[PDB]
Amino acid sequence: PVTAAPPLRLASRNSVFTRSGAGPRYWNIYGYSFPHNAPIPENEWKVNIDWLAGNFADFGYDIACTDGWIEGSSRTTGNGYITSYNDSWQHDWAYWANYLAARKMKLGVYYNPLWVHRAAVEDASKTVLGRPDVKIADLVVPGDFFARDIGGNQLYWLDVTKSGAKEYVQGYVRYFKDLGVPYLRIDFLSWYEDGRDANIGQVNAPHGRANYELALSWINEAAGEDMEVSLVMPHMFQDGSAELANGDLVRINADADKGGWDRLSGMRQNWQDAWPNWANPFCGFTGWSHRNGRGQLILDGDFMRASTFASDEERKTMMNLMVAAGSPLAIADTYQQIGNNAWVYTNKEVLQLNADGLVGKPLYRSATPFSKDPGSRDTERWAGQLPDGSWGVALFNRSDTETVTKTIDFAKDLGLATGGNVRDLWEHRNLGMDSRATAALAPHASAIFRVTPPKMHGTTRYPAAFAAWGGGAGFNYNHPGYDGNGFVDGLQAGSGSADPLVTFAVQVPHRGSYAIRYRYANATGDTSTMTVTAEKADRSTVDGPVHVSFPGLATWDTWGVADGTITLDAGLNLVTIGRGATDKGAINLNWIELDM
Ligand SMILES: OC[C@H]1O[C@H](OC[C@H]2O[C@@H](O)[C@H](O)[C@@H](O)[C@@H]2O)[C@H](O)[C@@H](O)[C@@H]1O
Ligand SMILES: OC[C@H]1O[C@H](OC[C@H]2O[C@@H](O)[C@H](O)[C@@H](O)[C@@H]2O)[C@H](O)[C@@H](O)[C@@H]1O
Repeated sequence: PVTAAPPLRLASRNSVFTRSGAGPRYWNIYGYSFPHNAPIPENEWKVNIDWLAGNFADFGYDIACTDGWIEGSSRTTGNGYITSYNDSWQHDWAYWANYLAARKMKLGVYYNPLWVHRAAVEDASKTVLGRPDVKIADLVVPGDFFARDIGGNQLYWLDVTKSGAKEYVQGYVRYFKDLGVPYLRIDFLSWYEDGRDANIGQVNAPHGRANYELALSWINEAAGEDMEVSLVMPHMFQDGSAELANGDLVRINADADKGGWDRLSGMRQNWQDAWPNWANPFCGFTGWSHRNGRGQLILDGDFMRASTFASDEERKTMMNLMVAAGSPLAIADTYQQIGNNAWVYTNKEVLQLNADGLVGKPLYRSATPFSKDPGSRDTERWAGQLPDGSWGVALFNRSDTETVTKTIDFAKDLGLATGGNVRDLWEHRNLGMDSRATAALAPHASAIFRVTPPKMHGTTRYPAAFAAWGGGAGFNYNHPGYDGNGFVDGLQAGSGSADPLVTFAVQVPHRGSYAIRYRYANATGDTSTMTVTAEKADRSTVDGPVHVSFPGLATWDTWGVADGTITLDAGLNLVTIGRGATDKGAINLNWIELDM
């Protein structure tokens, strides 16, 4: 029988955004501003919005998002917050957020709330929201300009040790949130933190890790559950600990830039310790995939520039990758650039993967961090499970010259007992019941499938090696007997202040008590326990926390199945199993099953 338990110690922001599914669908001005190297004129912003309203908003791309080139946004409120995107604009943020509302859309904003504009500093009448004693001028160290060393002289970096700083930062984050912004894209924090860039040299004065982590905590608290926090230049120190604790999205690649295959799949394949750890998103998504999933981070592959690619097969591959990784789907094509490529973004079955909350992982091959061993995960084969137990499976051929067969076996790789019905989502074709998904792919081509296991008597298996991992839980395959490619270890007592855990998203037809099974190993020499909960996306408890018991077994190569019962509500539940301070021993976890 199960006993009551205290809650697990978390190390992630664990917001409704990361719990509820994949990244958002949006449009960004980068397609105009990057090639023009200039801020988007207000009229071009308007024409793009109107085009989105008529052509893509109906496919869920209902955020229009500003980007950089913000040095020329100098007008501020009485408390130093920018009133518009650029000083050339006739209308303020409120006007645009409502013009967007009139078209069933929302405003996305690119800004860093640690920027303090020079013009605000130079107007001594401006003061910190709620702190009339602190002039905006009192928030900065003279000379401490963003990008100082490369000519920057319009934006200061905030000195977070100055009185009024917290109120300034938090007021800036709520300023946008209150305006109706569901998405804040925060860039340049690595330049803030250590004043350097591996692709340039010194850029400005360093501010240090402690200040960086404090600033993030302020942003997190200020954004709350209402506004999604995208971190665009994360240094990802300590396996991304500060970013995981305080953000929803992290960029995992160098900028889209001129786009095309080389940005998507080239440049360099190796890891480096500096922003960006990996240059291309195939490597970046694969490399940071251990940090993805419900309640952890959403990985951000940046912007899709469809007409920068060389073929329609490349365009499909671009989209398939973002979808497979659970990334935001961010269109950067303007109304002038889209040409005949709208179809890339609006395949309903492919979009349905993102809607249902697909967050795939590359096929794990070993426990070694991908940063140390590129053989440890397969950048070209991806799979993830939807809450209802169906799957998204994606296969890629990154060869420039050879046609290559890729396969995911449902028993050997995914760890299922049942096979599944397979639908090719670009062919829009049912392939029937099968034991694998496979494609002979031309160079740069891909395939993506919905795989739907049959459910004899409702039984649904969720393999742990494709679930979400936190607090030191991770993949291994170093004791035989597991179903699939491996299992989850690190569910043991540890140094850190976070508890190791695995989270599964599960979808059930009705409220009730459900039979749950746990395939595990435990050769600690004694019974082990784990804390199990069910929760709503908003974190509300549906069941537990309770200690579940796992009988000791002869060896680590021995597997067994513990039985339990769990109360789940209709629809989406997050079932999280982990090792708290009060739990005993350790387990390795292969899968859970629910009879629904
Ligand atoms: O005004 C800020 C900044 O805008 C432009 O850069 C925007 C890009 O910055 C990268 O760091 C980021 O990864 C990309 O997603 C952004 O689009 C501009 O080029 C730069 O000079 C400005 O300072
Ligand atoms: O604690 C459960 C754990 O037990 C066994 O591993 C013991 C330790 O092995 C070390 O090499 C490793 O670095 C430590 O983290 C382990 O605690 C077992 O082999 C492993 O599979 C189990 O998870």
